[PDB]
Amino acid sequence: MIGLVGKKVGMTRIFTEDGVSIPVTVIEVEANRVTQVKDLANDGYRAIQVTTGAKKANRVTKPEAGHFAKAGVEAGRGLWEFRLAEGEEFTVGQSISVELFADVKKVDVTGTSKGKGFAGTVKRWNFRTQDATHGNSLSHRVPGSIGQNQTPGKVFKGKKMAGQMGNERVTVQSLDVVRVDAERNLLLVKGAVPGATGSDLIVKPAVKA
Amino acid sequence: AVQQNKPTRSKRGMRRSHDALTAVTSLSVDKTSGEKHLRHHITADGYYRGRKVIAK
Amino acid sequence: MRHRKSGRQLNRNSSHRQAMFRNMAGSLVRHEIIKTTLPKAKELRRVVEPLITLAKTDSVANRRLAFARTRDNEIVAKLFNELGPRFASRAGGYTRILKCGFRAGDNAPMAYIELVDRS
Amino acid sequence: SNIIKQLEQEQMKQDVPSFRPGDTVEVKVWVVEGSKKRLQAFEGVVIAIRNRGLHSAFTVRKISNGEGVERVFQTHSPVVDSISVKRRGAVRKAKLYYLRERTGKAARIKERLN
Amino acid sequence: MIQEQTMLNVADNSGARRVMCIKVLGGSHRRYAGVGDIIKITIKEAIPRGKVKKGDVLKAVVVRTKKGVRRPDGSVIRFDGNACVLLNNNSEQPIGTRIFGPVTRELRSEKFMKIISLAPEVL
RNA sequence: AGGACCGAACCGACUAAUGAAAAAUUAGCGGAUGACUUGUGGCUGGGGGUGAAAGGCCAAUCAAACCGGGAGAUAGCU
RNA sequence: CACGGUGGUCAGGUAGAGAAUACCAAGGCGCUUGAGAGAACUCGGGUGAAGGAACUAGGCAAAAUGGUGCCGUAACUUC
RNA sequence: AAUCCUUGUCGGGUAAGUUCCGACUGCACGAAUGGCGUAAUGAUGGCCAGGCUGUCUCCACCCGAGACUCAGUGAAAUU
RNA sequence: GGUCGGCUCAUCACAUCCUGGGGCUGAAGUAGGUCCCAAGGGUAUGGCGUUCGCCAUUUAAAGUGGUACGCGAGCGGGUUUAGAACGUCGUGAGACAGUCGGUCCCUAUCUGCCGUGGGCGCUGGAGAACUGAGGGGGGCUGCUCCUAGUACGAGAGGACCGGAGUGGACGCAUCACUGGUGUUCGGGUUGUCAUGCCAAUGGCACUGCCCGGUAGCUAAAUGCGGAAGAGAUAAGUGCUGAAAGCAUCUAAGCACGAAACUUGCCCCGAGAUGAGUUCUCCCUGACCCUUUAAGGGUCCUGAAGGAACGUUGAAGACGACGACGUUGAUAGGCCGGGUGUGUAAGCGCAGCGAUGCGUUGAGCUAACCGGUACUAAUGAACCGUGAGGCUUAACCU
Repeated sequence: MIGLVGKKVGMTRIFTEDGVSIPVTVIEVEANRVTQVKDLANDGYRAIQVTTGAKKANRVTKPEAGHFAKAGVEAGRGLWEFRLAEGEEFTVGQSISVELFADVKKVDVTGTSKGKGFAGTVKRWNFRTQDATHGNSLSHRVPGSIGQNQTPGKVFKGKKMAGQMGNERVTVQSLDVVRVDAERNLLLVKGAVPGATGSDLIVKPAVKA
Repeated sequence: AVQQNKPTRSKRGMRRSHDALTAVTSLSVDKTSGEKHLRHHITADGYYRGRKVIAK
Repeated sequence: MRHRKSGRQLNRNSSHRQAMFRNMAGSLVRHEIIKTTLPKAKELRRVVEPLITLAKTDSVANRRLAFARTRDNEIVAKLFNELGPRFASRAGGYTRILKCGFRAGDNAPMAYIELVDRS
Repeated sequence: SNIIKQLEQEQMKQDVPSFRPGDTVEVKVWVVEGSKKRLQAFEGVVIAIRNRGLHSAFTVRKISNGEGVERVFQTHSPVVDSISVKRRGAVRKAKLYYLRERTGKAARIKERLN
Repeated sequence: MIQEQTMLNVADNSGARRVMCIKVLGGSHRRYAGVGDIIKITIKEAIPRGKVKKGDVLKAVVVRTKKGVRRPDGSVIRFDGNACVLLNNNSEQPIGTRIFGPVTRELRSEKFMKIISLAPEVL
């Protein structure tokens, strides 16, 4: 099944009548609109390409404009593809709504996590710090040894080291979908989903379920 | 800590590939005074986007 | 990291920074135009403009506050008697940055910061 | 944001009384046990309040059966049935964490008259 | 949030005033015990004539903590000190006949029903 | 009264982490009216001095100083 | 080396037992590279839920104690 | 014991003690190269407790100095 | 001409400790024994220079080895300098794998590894979205309940198979909550100096010492994860079945069969030079010249787009990535709100005064929220061109 392209609004909480507080991520899912419908014949696979949001007509480029124009649709902030299953047809101008998620119970939300920048091994890989005292010289959060002497005589590939942490695609799976609000174009899912406030989020029905 | 073989001159050259400077793309000309200057900076006489912002 | 954080440190401790902003602001008030490094100038907007705003509403308490902020009586007077009634109508934007090339001794980007209704 | 605010406000209680820190408050809370909801009171001194609309909370401290107990109520949760100020206290702080290390006569807090 | 070497007070009337946790049971590498969590304790300070005696190694169940417990609505309940109730090693039911100080709804179960019944206040 | 006590100067150098420094730093540390400390000048000379003794110290040099000489010592070794 | 050592004399104010310490006077200086940025890591500091030596060869290091007056003060003792 | 066998054996202390304290076959104590005691003293060795704590469970954040970027100056071991 | 142990980081083997699959059992059950397959993941904290070991208490389990007895250009208790002493040996200097003190340097050239860019390429150029060759991550497991006190058993005890919940450890994300921090917010307060003085403020004393605390970042906080399924198998079980009239799991054929293998889940990924696909956009001019070919040159021309500059960012070492540049909310300011602090100053009253009360939940309030062009984001200029080779085929006419 296809998914939608929301925006992370923020977190809040839904008190139940029973007493339970449910922590929700508010995902604003304005109307995703189809641009392109790919197939086995021309493109080699079934999929739909969708867009969402608005964009400055002065800041959308010519080629971008043309693509949208062909579709017969407004220029949105991006383009996103969704592979179609057997028996999933979609027309080119068609607009999909959060209404689509009313039947589903769980979702996989996918997005670009917050960027920590250059992170050391303690933050990045949970490396245990070395001793804060007892003689320890200039080597408190340093990663320790990184190999074995002479054989293999090299650091192995994939060695856990400091480096760029976050700002990368992550998928949280099986998040229970609390509320679908078609009126306000909202989707409340339980629990935290990746990335900062205002970030794009791809919501899909959960693959494992 | 230190090299085992003197690195080549070729190697050095390669290293300094990227060391080259970039000349300013193009200077801007003030609409009033007609005198060249960096974009968004005042001119040497003291004009900016036409009007004389600072007296000499 | 520093997501959402405000303020430039400016390779100074806090107290020193505060002092310099007090001085710089005062100088600006006095002269209505000063040349300074660009970042510093930028920083100054968030000290001077608020002072100016404060000076619009002339009260004893307000005056006292201004003094506390700045600590030159002359400066305070200038703010209250001249600058406040000058910028009375203006909503924000009392000051202006004007990038002016690069300092000789250390290639620091300079910039004139000046009060808006100067000339 | 706007949307978040909207979401929140349609969940807030409109009947929360004005209490401050230092007040002796009596918070009635629902308690489920078996198949019978019942109301359990928690009288004590409000040592702290956190104002954050829907995420507003308040911390009530009491001395039950010798042991000192703090309890942090989420103000707009439906588990609290009723808040009710029994006595109003005159203190000069937003938060009375000093009362954690005070007992009996030391932990008295004079009444806020008028 | 009790761990190895943490000294708890004793809620029951078994005899021990002060006990030390020597093991948080129920897992490899398990860091902490909260309320309703069985721990292995040693008795460090006891009354002259109680049921238990100093230096007795035996199980206990934690019934108040200073860190405290969360409820589903997001409320937390804290206490001023960490307290437990001593138990038999085998039967795992309380030695003491009388619980002092309040306990929590967390504790109520077929395991520690006796304790809850005993207790003056359950929060 | 005191090779008495606490403690700055002054004299030292137990722990610590860290070239400006061919032995220092900062934070603590010991003595601080004495077998104390310090200025100026004097005397003791190399198998000699001096040594509350560690082979310590004798001009950044010590199980025998430095300088010059025997001297191009000798080197079955590299 | 425009880099630690170096004997004597002078000794203001407020607080203080004080030539300690803090803030000041007289007087003298800002230490001859600056400007930004606000990653890892290193140095020097601050604070830390719950636990409180479980750390470690070792409580190393930190934390703590810290003043004046008054009450009170054990074994042992060469008194 | 400033004793190989040896973590001797018994007792104390600890949930658990190759260390510590008290006692009982001196590999190889012993009487001025002094024996055995000993109040006081010790930047002396060992062990235990109270307090205290980022020592640690298990790290988090913050403030400064470097590290990074720009301009000026401009080394070194090694080869 | 760096030798133990500890820490930090590991990685491989399988002679497997746990978990998984099976045969035999002197296997009734439960729990065991033993052998076979299996290396996916997992595989303890403490007490007493050690490794080890003993002991305490856990655990599904606390595997055995290799890696310069892995790891000191990653971080000194032991042995192994100089001081001193005991026992012992020696006439003695001294000596003893017999028994308090005692400097662990190195700014990384290359390989390697973790990140991140610049160039050129991919055959006209440009902007997007993809496919996915290949690569990496992930793969642990307890307890409880039901099935069922059923099967089994003389009883005691007590299941397989299959299902449901809730934990531990590990990982990913996140900041709504609970909290930490919060030298950029508010307040208390000691000493002192200043603003002429009072009052009120500011400086300095670790942020002077404290108490609170916004945003961010964050764990102890709270969400999610390990799978099911499929394919091909291991040991093993078989079905039909001769060679060998029988028998035989096999030689022909057919079937089942495990955390291993290939997939399925998540991430990177066309420099995948084998350089892929789809969509869209842009350029449709002159003449010289000759060593006549994918040649060189001069005028005009300059697109799509890009870069640069500026305002900047929950992006960031720098590059990069994203947003915006007046047809504008990109930043600062301003307005309103919120949050925090906790009733400012001034004035009045009460008090001999310290102080209290009123005005007053006041004042002030960072990084937040919602608005607002007041200040700054300039008209340009710069790079990028002018229809894109040859040979075959098929098509169109």
